[PDB]
Amino acid sequence: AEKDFCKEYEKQVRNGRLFCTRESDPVRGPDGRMHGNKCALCAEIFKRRFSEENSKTDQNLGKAEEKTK
Repeated sequence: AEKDFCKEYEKQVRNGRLFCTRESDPVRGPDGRMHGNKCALCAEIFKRRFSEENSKTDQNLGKAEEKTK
């Protein structure tokens, strides 16, 4: 369950980003899952989720007020 691994990684998020933990088990994922580290997998979720959710899945939110308005 990477979601749970990245769930706890959410709690470790440093500087608005999630920093991989000493525990980095390789797995295949868009960015490589753990290729460079499990953080990449979790960050992969944030990149896709946050980009999609923050934009293209929430009416832009933030810009559709004075950018996309």
